[PDB]
Amino acid sequence: DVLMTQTPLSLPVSLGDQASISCRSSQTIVHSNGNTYLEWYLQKPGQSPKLLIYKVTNRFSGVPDRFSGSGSGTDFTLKISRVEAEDLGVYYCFQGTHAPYTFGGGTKLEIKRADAAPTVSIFPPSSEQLTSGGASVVCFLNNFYPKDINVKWKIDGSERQNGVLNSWTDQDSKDSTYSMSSTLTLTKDEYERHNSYTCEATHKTSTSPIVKSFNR
Amino acid sequence: EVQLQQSGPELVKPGASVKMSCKASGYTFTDYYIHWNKQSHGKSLEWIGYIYPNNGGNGYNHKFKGKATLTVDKSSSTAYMDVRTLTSEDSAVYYCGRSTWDDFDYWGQGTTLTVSSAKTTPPSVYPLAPGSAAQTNSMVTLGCLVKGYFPEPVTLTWNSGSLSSGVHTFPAVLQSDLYTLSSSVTVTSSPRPSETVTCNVAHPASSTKVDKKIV
Ligand SMILES: c1ccc(C2(N3CCCCC3)CCCCC2)cc1
Repeated sequence: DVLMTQTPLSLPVSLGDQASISCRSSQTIVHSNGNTYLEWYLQKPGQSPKLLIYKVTNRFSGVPDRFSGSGSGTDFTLKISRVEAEDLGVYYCFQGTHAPYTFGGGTKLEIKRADAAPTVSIFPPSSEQLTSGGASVVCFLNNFYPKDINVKWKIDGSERQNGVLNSWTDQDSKDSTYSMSSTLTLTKDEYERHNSYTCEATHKTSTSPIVKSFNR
Repeated sequence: EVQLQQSGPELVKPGASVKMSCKASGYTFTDYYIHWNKQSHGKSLEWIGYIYPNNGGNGYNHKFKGKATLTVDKSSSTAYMDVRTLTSEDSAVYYCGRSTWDDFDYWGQGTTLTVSSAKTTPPSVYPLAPGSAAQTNSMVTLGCLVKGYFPEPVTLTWNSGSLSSGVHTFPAVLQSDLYTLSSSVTVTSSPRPSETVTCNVAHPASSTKVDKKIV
């Protein structure tokens, strides 16, 4: 089995910039037919890997010219000239020379840009959830950047953590931001027993929170 | 166009077997090899093996040999993978791909295989209105909370599909083996509450559709 190593695991870049994803083989993948079967796949999130480069150098039909691959028997490089937004996804190198056919680990192309403070939204438990017996306080921190951005849930001033499940949407390809969802789930029982709910947002854009709250 | 219709997410208890297929339309199903690849948790990629639809020539990765069985239906243009002895490690996304002697071509959409000893439990869709967040007078953010549904697949949609912009559907997290999703559509003040915003949720494994709204 031939090992494929893809460096870097994660490559952050800004727009119009250049990117270089390396992939190396544990051993030559130059086939005896005199050909090297190394492929480059770009998998966008919520999608399947699509083909960009076949046989090191060649580009697939309809793939933009900005992507160019090259390499020498053991070291390959996928190259991108002026990263665009739609270039987000995981990049994969593949070897169909020695069997079994191996895939390189993959590489993350998130896109660097201007910091954006999240549009924060808080939602109390909807009516049916109470009638039914549970309570879920939701908070949507949309369109932000960079990714590291903390959210602390505070009940009547006191910080709270257990019962909270956060979810991150992938970096939008049209604007290059993220959206998160924090849901403070707590039994109606422990909910009616309180007044204010604070969804606080710490982040690295402007070093100062954005606090949303409601009181029942 | 090489339209590979690989399809159907489905869950199966351990020990059981499953048979997934790929429909090849647009071309001569007999001229290209069909390959099988395993995308393990949207991350790792592994090769299973191939099948060539004119003679039945096939081959496998020694690691998938004990559980994989590849076959073709030449008359209906379909290739099938039979996964058996299903332990948790089998739950993953399986792609079907077309390959010329030299290279891969068109991959299929993808198949999700949840290997689970658990039951199918529909989603509880609770609608979300503000009254406490970034005011409703310029551009407001509404939400839909889909919680406590199994298995993993549910698609959240908005306004019969008549609101595709401004929607942020976050992935799902699993609480005690249930999945909780939440999406949000940031709409103009003019729309909600003046107009109807209807949240359309669907969950195959339970035949569950529920179209909601709020106050
Ligand atoms: C059957 C047909 C083609 C192959 C591939 N390869 C073609 C060149 C020679 C070595 C094997 C590698 C896997 C993807 C398709 C290309 C494998 C098996």
